[PDB]
Amino acid sequence: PGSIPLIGERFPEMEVTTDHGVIKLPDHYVSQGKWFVLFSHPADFTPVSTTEFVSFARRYEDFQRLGVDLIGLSVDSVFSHIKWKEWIERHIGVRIPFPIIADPQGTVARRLGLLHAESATHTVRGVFIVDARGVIRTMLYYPMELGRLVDEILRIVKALKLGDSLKRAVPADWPNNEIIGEGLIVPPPTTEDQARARMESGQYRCLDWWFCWDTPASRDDVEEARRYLRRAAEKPAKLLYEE
Amino acid sequence: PGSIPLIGERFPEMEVTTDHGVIKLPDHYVSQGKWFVLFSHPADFTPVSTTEFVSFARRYEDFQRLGVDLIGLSVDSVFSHIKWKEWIERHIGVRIPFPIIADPQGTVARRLGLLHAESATHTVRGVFIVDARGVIRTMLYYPMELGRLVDEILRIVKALKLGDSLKRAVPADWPNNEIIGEGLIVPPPTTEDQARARMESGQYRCLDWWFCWDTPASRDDVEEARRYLRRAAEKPAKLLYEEA
Amino acid sequence: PGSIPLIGERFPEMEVTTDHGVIKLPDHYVSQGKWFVLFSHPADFTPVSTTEFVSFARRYEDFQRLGVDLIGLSVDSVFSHIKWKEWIERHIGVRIPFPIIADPQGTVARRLGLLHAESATHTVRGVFIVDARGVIRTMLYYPMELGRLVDEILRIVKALKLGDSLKRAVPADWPNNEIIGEGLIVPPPTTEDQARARMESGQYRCLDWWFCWDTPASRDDVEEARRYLRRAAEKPAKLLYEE
Amino acid sequence: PGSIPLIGERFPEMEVTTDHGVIKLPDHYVSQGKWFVLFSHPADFTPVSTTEFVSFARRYEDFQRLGVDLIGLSVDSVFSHIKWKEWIERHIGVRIPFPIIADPQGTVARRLGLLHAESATHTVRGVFIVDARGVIRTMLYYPMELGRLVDEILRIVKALKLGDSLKRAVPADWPNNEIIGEGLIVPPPTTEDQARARMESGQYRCLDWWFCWDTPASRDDVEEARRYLRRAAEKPAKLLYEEA
Amino acid sequence: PGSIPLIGERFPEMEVTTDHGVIKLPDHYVSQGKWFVLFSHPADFTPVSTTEFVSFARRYEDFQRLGVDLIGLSVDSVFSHIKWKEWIERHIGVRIPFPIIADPQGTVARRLGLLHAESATHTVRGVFIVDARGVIRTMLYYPMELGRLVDEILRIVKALKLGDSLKRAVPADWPNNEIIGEGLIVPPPTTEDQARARMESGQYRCLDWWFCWDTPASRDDVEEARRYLRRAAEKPAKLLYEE
Amino acid sequence: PGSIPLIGERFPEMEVTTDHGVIKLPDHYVSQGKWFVLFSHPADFTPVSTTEFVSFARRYEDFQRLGVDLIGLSVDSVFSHIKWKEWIERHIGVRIPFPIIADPQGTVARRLGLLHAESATHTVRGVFIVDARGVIRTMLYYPMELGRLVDEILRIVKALKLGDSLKRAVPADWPNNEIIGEGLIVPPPTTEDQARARMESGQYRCLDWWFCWDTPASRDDVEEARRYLRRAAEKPAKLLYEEA
Amino acid sequence: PGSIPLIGERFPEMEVTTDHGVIKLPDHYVSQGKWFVLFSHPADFTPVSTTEFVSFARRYEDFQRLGVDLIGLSVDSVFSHIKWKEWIERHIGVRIPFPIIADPQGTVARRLGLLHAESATHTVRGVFIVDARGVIRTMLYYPMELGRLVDEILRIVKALKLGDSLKRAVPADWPNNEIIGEGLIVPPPTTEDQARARMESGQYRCLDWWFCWDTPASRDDVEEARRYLRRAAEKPAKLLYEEA
Amino acid sequence: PGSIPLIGERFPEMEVTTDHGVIKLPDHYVSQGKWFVLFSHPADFTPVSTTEFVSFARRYEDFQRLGVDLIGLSVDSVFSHIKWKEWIERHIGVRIPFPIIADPQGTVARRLGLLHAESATHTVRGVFIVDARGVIRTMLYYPMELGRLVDEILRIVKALKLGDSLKRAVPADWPNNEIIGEGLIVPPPTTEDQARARMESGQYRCLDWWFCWDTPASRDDVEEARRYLRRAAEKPAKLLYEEA
Ligand SMILES: [O-][O-]
Ligand SMILES: [O-][O-]
Repeated sequence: PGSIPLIGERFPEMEVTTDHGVIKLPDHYVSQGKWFVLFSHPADFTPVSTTEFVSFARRYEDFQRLGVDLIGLSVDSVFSHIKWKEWIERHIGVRIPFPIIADPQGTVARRLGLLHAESATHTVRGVFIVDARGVIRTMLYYPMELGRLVDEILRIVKALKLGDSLKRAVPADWPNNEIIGEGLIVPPPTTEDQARARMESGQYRCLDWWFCWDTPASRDDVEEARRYLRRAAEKPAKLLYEE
Repeated sequence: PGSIPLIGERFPEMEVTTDHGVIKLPDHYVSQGKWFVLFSHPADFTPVSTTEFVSFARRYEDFQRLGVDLIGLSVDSVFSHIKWKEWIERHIGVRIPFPIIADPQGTVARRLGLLHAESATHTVRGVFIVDARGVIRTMLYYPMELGRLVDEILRIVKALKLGDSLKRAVPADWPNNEIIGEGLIVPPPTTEDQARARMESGQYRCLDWWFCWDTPASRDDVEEARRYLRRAAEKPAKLLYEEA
Repeated sequence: PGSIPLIGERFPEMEVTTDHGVIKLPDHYVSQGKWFVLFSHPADFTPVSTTEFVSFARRYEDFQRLGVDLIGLSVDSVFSHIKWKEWIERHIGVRIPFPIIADPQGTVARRLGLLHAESATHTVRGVFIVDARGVIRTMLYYPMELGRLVDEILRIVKALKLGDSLKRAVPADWPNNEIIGEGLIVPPPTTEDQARARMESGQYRCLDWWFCWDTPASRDDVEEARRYLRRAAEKPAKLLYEE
Repeated sequence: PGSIPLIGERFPEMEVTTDHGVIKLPDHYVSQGKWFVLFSHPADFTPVSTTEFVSFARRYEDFQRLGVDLIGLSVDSVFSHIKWKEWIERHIGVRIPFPIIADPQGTVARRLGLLHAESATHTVRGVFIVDARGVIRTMLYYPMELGRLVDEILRIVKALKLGDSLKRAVPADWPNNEIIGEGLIVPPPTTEDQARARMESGQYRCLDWWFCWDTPASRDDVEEARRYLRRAAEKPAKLLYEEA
Repeated sequence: PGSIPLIGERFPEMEVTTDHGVIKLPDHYVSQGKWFVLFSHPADFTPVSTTEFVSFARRYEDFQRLGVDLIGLSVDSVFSHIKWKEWIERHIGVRIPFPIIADPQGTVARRLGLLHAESATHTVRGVFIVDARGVIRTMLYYPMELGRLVDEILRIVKALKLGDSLKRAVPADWPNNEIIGEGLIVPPPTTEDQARARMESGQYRCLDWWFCWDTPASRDDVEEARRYLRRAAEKPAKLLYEE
Repeated sequence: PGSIPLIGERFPEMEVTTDHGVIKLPDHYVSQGKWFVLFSHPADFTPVSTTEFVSFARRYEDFQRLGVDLIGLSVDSVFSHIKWKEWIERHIGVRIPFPIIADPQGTVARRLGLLHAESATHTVRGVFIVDARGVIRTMLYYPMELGRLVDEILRIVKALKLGDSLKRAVPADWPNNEIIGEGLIVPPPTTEDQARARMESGQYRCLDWWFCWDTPASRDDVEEARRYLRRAAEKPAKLLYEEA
Repeated sequence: PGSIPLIGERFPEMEVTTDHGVIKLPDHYVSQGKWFVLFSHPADFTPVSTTEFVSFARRYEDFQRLGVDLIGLSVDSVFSHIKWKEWIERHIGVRIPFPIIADPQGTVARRLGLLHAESATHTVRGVFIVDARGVIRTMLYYPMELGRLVDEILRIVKALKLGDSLKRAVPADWPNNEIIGEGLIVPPPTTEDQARARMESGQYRCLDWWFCWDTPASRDDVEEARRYLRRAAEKPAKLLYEEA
Repeated sequence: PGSIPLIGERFPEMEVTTDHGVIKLPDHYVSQGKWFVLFSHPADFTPVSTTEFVSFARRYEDFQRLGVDLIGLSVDSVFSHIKWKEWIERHIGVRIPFPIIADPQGTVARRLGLLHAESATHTVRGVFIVDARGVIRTMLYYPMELGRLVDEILRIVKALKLGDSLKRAVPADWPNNEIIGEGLIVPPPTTEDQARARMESGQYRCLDWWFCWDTPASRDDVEEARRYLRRAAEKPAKLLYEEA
C-alpha cells in the first residue's frame, strides 16, 4: 500500500535541499523551459547506485541536448553526497555534474511514494520524467538489486518530445517497431464520422480506420534515437575500473 | 495522487476474468512455479496497444525460456478482446498466445493504481513483474502515447533471476556496464567487521570495501541478455505491414 | 439495494462520450425539443444485444417520426462500439444510425442504477424514456437473457405524447383496451365540488364520477399505435439471417 | 433520489396485509413452486388502475397456465380494496380473483422503491416478476398516466421460463425476431478455446462464434407466446362499457 | 413512545390535501377568524368512524354558530373519502359537510403524533382544538375501539371561548359544577400583595384568597352548554338505522 | 413538541412518591388486578384543581365499582398535598381518598409529556386511562384554564371494559348513539372471504359487510353509562360553597 | 512542539541498525548489567560532531571502567558512518570504537524527541543516560553549534552510581561543593516524626532537619570524579591537528 | 513520554508570578537585550536545591558580566520562596539576588514539561538557556538526586554568545579541545561550489573542506571560559558549612 503521484498530474510543489543548494520543484526547471528526470537511489557509497550515477554522467550531454536536466535523490545528507561525489571522481575518473537531493527525513520520498516494502528506511530506484510544464509524463520503479538502463530513459524523453511536436503516438520499440519501423501513429478517430473521413481522406497508410501512421520524424531525430539503443546494446571497448 | 502496490509486496490476491477463463492471481502462476508479467493498455482496437501485443507475441518464446508468463489487461470485455485478437491474426498475421484480463469496472485497475490523471476511464500502460513467490519485483508506468520497449522488460526479468540465483546485484546497463562491463556486484557489507573481512579476503576485484564484484554469470546468461538489447537496437529486416 | 433516478425527476445532468461524439444529457435533446430513449446492454459483440440494436435500427424512422431519439450504452469503449456496428452492417446488412455511450468504469451505469445483482461488471437491459423537458417518464429493467420488445417502447412514447397533448390518461392495453377501446381517460376529480360538476356537465361517457372518457385521438394516431402492436405480433416473412 | 431491489436479488422477505389476508413474501409463492407478479397502482377508485385490474383479471387463467400468481399493491386500506372490487364486479362485470396488498404509510412501497418524484403519497405502476426461487427476474416502472400492456408481461414470464428450461437467451421481439425468427440463442463463448470449439462442432447455425442459435422451443410454446402479442394487437370485438 | 405538538404551541404549519381541495393549516382558518377542530379516524368504510362522522355532521350547525370549523383525517385517499361520503349519504341519509384530510404515507399523522402502539399503519382517534390565533388549546387521544362523545368537544370549545372573553377559569363539570354551579373562576393572586388586595376588596365570593369566583356567563351561554350535555345524556327517540 | 407514551404501550415503569407512600407503576395496580386513572393538575391550592379533585372524590364510588383506582399528580411536595387535602376537607367538607404523586423536578411529568408550552414549570391537566394489564388505553390533555368533565372519563372506562368483555367496538356517543342507540359494533371483516361469510350468515343487523352490530350489553350496564351522562347534564340542586 | 521520553521511565524498547549491526535497546545493555549513554549528532562529515566523537573515544576507557557503554546516532546511513569513521582514523589518528545508529527516516529520532525547531531533518546533540535497569536517568539537549563537555557526562554517571549505592543525593558541583565539599546529602524527612527523630539522633552534620549530610564516598571515588573535572579544565599538551 | 519546548522555538509567551513580582517571559528580558537562564527545582527547603541556589548566587556576577539573568522556578508559593531565601541568608550567609517563579498547580511546569515519571507533583531539575531574541538555545534535564554543575551552564552561555558574535561553531570541550584547542569551527559548506571555493581560499586551517577553523576568540574570552572549568575542578579552600 503506497501513494504515488500520477502521470498527467503536475509534479508536487516542494522546496528541496540539494548539494547545489535549495531549489523549488518543479518551478526551478519549468522556469528554464527544461524537462527534468528526477531519479532516486538507496544510499550513498553503494555499488549499483555508483554505476548508475556514472552512467547518467556519461550521458549528461545527451540529456542537455534534449533540454533535459537531471536530479538525484537519497535519504543521505549533503555532506555525504559531496564526499561520495569526490570518491567517484577520484576513483572512477568521472565527475557527477548534476545535483542530488538530500532527503534525511524521507519527506520527499513519501510524497513520491519511493519507500516500498523492500526497505522502510531507503528509497528504491524510482524515476520521474517531468516535462517543461511540470507535468509528470512517465514513472519507473526499479528495485534495490537492479540497475536501470539509462539509454531507455533517453529514448523515452526523445519519443515523448517527438510525439508532442508531431502530434503523434509512438509505437512499441520505436524507432525499430516490427510493424511500421520508424513510423509514428496518427491519433485514432473517436467518432464514426471521423473514422469515415479518416479513410476517405486516404492521407495516411492504414491497416484500418483506427490504425494509420506516417513518417514525419527527421532522419536525424530517428538516427539519434537509434544511437541510444545501439549504445545500450554495445559491449564497452574499455572498462573504467581498469585505471 | 493515487495508491499502488509496492515492490516487495505479494501481488494482491484477486480473481480475474480473461479470454482464457477465470483465474486467481497470483496463485495461478505461483502454482506453476512461473514468474508473470502483468501489463495493461487503454483499450482494444487502438494503434499503440496493437503494436505492443505483436511485440510481446513475437518475444513470447523468449519469455517462455525464462519461465515467465504474459497476461494483459484493459477495461474492455472478453468479447472485444477475442475479436481484437482475430483482427490481429488476420490482418497482421500474428497470433496473440497469452490471455487478456477484462476489467470493465476498473476494479483491478484501481487495485493496481493503473488509472492516472491522463484519463479517469482508461488505464495507462503499466507493467508488474512478479516472481514465482507472487512478490512484486518491479513496476513501470508508461503513458497512453508512448509504446513500451519490450526487450527491456526481458532484460529486467533475466537480470532479476540472475541476481537471485547468484546473490548478486546488477549494475547499471548490464551486461554492458561502463565500469565493470558484465560483472555482477556483491552485496556490500553493512558493519565495520564485515567491511574489514571483505577487504582482507582479496576474494574479489574491489574499488573499495563497499564496491566489489566478479563475473559469475555464464556466457549464455550474458549473451542472451545482450541479444535482447541488440534486437531492440536493430533496424527491422522486413516490416509486417508490407504484406498485411 | 441500488439507488436509481426516479420518474418525475429531471434526467441526471451528465457529459457522456458516445461513438458520435461528446454530448450533454438531457440538454442535447431538450434544446432540440426531442424526447429520447436511453437504453443499455451488457457488452458489444453479444447475441441478444445485437438483435435489440437491429430491431431499434429498423424502427428508427418510427421513433424519428415521433420526435424521439435513441441512444445506447454499455461498458465497452467507443472503438469496440464502432467495430461492432461495422460487423452488424456487414453481416446483418443493417446500419446502426444512433450513438452508443461508452461507459467503462461504469460511472453512468451507477448513476442510473444499471448494475444489478446479476453482474457486477456489465449493465442489465435498462430503458429510460425521457421527454422534451428532460424529465424521466418511464423506466424498464430487462435481464441479460431477455431481449426487449421494441414495439412496446414505441407504444409508450406514442401514448405519453398523446396524453400530454390531449391532457388525458391512457388506459391499459391502449389502443385496444377491453373496456373503452381507443378511448382516453379524463383525469379524475379531486374534490366533491369537481365530482358533482363533472357528473353535472354530462360532457363525457362515464362509469362513475371518477371514470369518464372520450375519444380525442385522431384516426391516424390510433392506427400508428395499432401498427406497432401488429408488427410485434407478425412473424417476419424473411429472416435477415438469410441475407 | 430513489432506491430499489435488484434483478438477481431474492425478493425482500416481508409480511404483508392483503384483502385475502396476511401473507409472507416471497415464501407464500415459493413454497407452492409458483412464480408471481407483484404490481402496484396509485389508488383504488381511479380509472387507469381499474382498466389495468380488469386486464389482469381477464388474463388470470393465462398466468395460471404458466404457474404464475398475481398480487396487487396500493397505499389504500383493505376496506377500500374490497369496496373497489365490489364496484368493478358490479359495474363492469369482472371479478378480480387475486389479492391486493394494502400499504398505508407506504412501508412496502418504500422497500420496493415505488414512491417516485411524480407523487410523494402514491406509488407508481411498478411491476416485479419473481420466479419460483423468490428471485427478481424483471422490474418495470410505468407512470401514473400510462396503463401497462399486460400481454407483454405475459411474454416476459413465458420467455424467461423457456430460456431457463432450454438453457437459451431470448432474442428481441421473440418469437418474431427479425433475424432468427423464433430461434433461441445459445449462450456465447467466454474463452477463445470455447469459441474455436463452438465453430468447429457445426452443431448450431451461427453468424459468428458469439452468435449461434437453434429452434428448441415446441410449436406450442411459440404459438402461445405469439398469441399474447396477437391479442394485444386485436381491437376489441365488444367494448365492455357497452353491456356495462 | 411518540412525539406530539403541545398545548400552547402554534398548530404546526402545513399544506394539506383534503377532499375539498388543498388548504394550509392553520392559516386557512386563522385568516377567517375561525377556530377549528381537527380529528382523525383509522380508515374509511369502518363502523365506529362512520358513527363519529354522522355525529359531527349532526352537530355541524352547533360548531358553526360558535365559529368553529371541522376537518377530518385518515390515511385513505381522497377518492375513498368521496365514495365513503356517498355511501353514508345514501345508506344513512346524512351528508358530511366538512372536509377530510387524505394523508397516505402518514405524513401528517407523524407530525401530530397520531400513530400509536395499537396500529403502525392507521391513525388513532385524535382531536386537536385550535383557536383563532392558530393555537392548540386541547388534545384528546381516543383508541380505535372507542367512539368519541362529540358533545364534550362542544362543551370544551364553548367553555374555552367564554374563559377567553370573560378572563376566567372554568371549574370541573361546568356549567354544572358541584361547588359553584355555573360560576366561573377568577385567576388566583400570585403575590402576597395580590392575595391581600383580593381579600381586602370583598368584590368576589371567595373560599380563600386563591379561590374566588362570580357568575359572568349569560343565561344564553350557560343554557347552550347545558343543551350540549342534555343531548349527550338523552336516549334517542328514533334511530337512523330503522329509517 | 414533546414525547409521550402511546396508546397501546405499557405504562412507563416507575417508582413514585405519593402522600400515601411510595409505589411502583403500573405494577402496584396491575398486581391487584385494578385499572387506574392517573390525572395531573398544575399546583396545589389552585381553584380549578380543587374543583376537579372534589369532583373526582364525589365519583370515587363509581370508579371503584368499575375496579378503577385514582391517583393524582402535581409538582408540589407531599407536605403541600396533605395541607391542601386538609383545607378541602375543612372548607368544602369533602375528603379526598385517593393518593397524589409529588413530582418536584418534573421527572414523572417529563416521562408522560405533561409539560407543554403554556407552562414550563407546571403540568397541564392530563389523563391516562390504564387497564389491569398496565396498558395505556386513552390519553386526554386538558389545559390549565379548563376543568375536565369527570363523567366522560367514567363513560370511557365503562365503554372500554364492555368492549373488552363483549369483544365489540363502541360507537360514538354510546350508549345514546343516533344510528344504533345502545348497540355495540362488531369488528369488521378484513378479508374478502370474511366479508362474504359475515353477509352470508346474516347473524347480525348490518348496513353493509363492514357495519354490523347487536345489543349484547345488559340493562344494568347500559343504565349505569347513561347515569354518568345524566349527572353531567343535571343542574346541581345544592351548591357546596353554600352548604359549607 | 515536541514530545520526549522522561526521566524515570524505561528507555523506549526498540530495535536499531548500527554500523556494528542490529541491536535491541535497552535490552542489549541491560542483559550485560551495563549502563549506556545514547547520544546523537546532526550528520556525518560535520566538524563539531567529529570533535565530539574524538572526545568520547579518548574517554572510552573511562566509561569502560564505570561499566558504561557508548552508542551514537544520526540520520545518515551505515555506509556513511563507516566511511566517516575511516576518515577520522586516517586523518586524526583516532579510532572510534563504539556503534553509531543509522536512523534514516528519523524513526528513532522522533521517539526520543531529537528533532527540534532548529532543523526539521537533522537531530540536535541530545544525550540520554540510562542505567543498568534500562531507566532513563538524565537528558541533555545541546544545539548544532555547541559541542558537549564530555567529562561532565562522566561526572553525571559516576555521581548517579555513588548516589544509588550510598543511598544519597548529590550536592551542586560535587565533589567540589562550596558548602559541604565531597559530602553527600541524606534524603530529608517527609514527616514531622521523621524530622524530630533525625534531629535528636545527631548522627549527621545538619544545617536543619531537612539538610543533613556525611562523607560516605571513598577517596578513590572522590579522586576519580575530581579527575574528570581536572581534565576538563586542563588544556591539551598535544593538539591532534598538528600531526594530522 | 511527555511534551517539551524545543531549541529553535521562542520561549513560550507567558506571565509568571515571581518573588520579585509579576513578569512576562521572555519579553521582560528581551526588552533589556538580555539572555536569561530559567532553571527549576523540586521544592523549597530541600538540601540539593539549596546547594544549587547557593552555587548560582555565588556566580551571579559571572552571569551578569555576560549580560545573562537568572530566574528560578518551583511549585511552591512566593511566601515559601521568601522564607526560604531568608533562611539561606541567615544560616549559610549567602543572599540570593535573583527572582524565583512560584508555580503551584504546575501551570508553567507543564508548558515546559518539567514533570517527569518520578514525581507527578514536583518539577525535575531543568535548565533553559534563552537568548536576547527570546529563543531557546539549550535545554538540560537533571534528576532530583543530582545537583547541576553550574560552571557548565556558564560555559554553555559564553560559548553560545561567542559563536553568535564570531559566526562560529564551538568544538567539543572548548576551550580545551583535543583537536584544535581554543580554535573555533567555521560553518561547513553545504554545496559543491561553496566547498571548492573554501578549499581554494586557503583562508583557514582545514582538515577537509568540511572541517576548517581559526582562533578568533580573544584571550580574555578563552581564559574566562577556562576559568569556569578551573573553578569547577578546584577543591574549595573553605567549606561554607564550617561557619554557618
Ligand atoms: O389511475 O387513473
Ligand atoms: O557538526 O558541525
